[PDB]
Amino acid sequence: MNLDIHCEQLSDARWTELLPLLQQYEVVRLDDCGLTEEHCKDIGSALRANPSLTELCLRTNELGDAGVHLVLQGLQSPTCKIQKLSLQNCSLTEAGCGVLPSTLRSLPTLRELHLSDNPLGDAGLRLLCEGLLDPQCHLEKLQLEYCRLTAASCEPLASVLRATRALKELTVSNNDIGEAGARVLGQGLADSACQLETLRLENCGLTPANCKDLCGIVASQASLRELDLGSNGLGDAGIAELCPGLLSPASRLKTLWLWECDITASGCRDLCRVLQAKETLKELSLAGNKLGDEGARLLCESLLQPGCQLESLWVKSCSLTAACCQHVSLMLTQNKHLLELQLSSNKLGDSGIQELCQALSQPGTTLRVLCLGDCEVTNSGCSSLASLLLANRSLRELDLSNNCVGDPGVLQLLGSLEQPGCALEQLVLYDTYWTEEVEDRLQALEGSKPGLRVIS
Amino acid sequence: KETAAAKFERQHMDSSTSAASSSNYCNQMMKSRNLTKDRCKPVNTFVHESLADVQAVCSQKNVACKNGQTNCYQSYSTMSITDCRETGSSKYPNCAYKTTQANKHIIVACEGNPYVPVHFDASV
Repeated sequence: MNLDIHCEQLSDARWTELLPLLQQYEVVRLDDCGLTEEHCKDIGSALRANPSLTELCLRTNELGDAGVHLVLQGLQSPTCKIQKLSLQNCSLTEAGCGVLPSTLRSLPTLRELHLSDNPLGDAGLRLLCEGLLDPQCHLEKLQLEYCRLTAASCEPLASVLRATRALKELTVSNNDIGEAGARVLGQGLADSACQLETLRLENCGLTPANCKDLCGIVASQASLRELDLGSNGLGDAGIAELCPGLLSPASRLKTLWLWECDITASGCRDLCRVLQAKETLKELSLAGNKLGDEGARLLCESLLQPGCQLESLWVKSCSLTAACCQHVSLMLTQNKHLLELQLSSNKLGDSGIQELCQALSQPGTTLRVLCLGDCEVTNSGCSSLASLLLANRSLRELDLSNNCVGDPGVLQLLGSLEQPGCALEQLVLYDTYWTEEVEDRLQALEGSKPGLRVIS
Repeated sequence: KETAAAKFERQHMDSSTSAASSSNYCNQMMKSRNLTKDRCKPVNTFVHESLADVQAVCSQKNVACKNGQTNCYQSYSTMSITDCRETGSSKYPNCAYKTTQANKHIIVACEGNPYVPVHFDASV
């Protein structure tokens, strides 16, 4: 039914046993096997005679320029009614991209295509776009991350866009296209008939200047649910320039990713008017940004305006310290909509943890997830977490990996977990050291209540 | 099963590459070592020396670990390592890592006799 060798260096016998099944399997995911051009030969042949296959994934395999050419030719048969094809990290250069046009012509069934981590260069994207145009090609989700695509690749894509109305997902992250290219692209997107749902542009080199152009798309694309803009120095100005469109009554952006974008206190102020305004914004990352305790104070105020219905908030590594916990905690007790909280890699220390524990231990709390990963918590801090675990009913997950916790810390956690009324489900402690004695009590508590996982 | 010595062999050893090939190394390893199975492991380091050249750190310099326990022996030789570190765009199930290669001293914990290593502590 579904082939799925993954991370297994396939024996020549298993490949041969497999072969005739390739003509029968609906789904095949030969990810990271000993695959090469040799295997590709058989894959190709077997590809042309399989009438039911709907997804082929030849991921992380040195298929190469030759081996991909043949695999492709397998899909080039009328019989082939594939809908999803991935060739992530398949060592495909702008050379093997020669067959993409002939190929996208024949597959008006293909709907999803992943070419990421392949050195297509602009030369590869170019040939890729000659197929994307044909009125016999109707792709919906295109992913071209880590492709060595400079800005040259933007006009031909802008071109593919002004002609399409199919595409629902575009991800070009990790390609140095810069301010100019993204404008050529932002422009094209504007004059396009499609309704996107997901748009991703990480470490692409945008500048505040590009936000101005985005402002339109966002404000108008009603089908846009996720907007992932991380790792782009937009800074406070870009953010500011970005809100007018987010307030747009036709924007229902559910997920906004803005990590490592150069935002400080100033920019949150601009963002908070949104949380207060938008009952549609649900998830939101701000990790990396140096918001500081004041950036913190700020966000809290809008998580109290009951009209704010944000569920998942991430502030991993946002220059916070103990001084924000007094606010963080107050919010936590009164807020009836927030469920997840990433506070990891923030120097909260033992003292910060405690206010949280007290706040959270109050009646009616709702936070289901609290990741205090890497926040400088010690054995003495698990003692607050301990009392917390007893009194709080809402928490389903508590991440605490990467802290200064040891035996006495865990033991105090276990005291509470081993009890009867504990509601927790996962206690995440990756990278934490403890000895046999404890590990036994662990494999032991992990015996009494088996529906509680303690991960490491 | 999985003895804590095995968890270590699985979670932090790569005697084959002497250094990380690309910037796309971690994303695979974390996967082929089940570190991104239930959730994404926040950070993990791989050592590129032979196993015996690593099991020998247990009878070397004795140092106190980050949590104050005393059984952490730090090695003298700057060993070839690799720091895998989740990226901002790592929303599990979708896990992502930034690969950084580097040569550093590696402190690890040892337990029992055979005094084998059972947890990677830090580099310096």
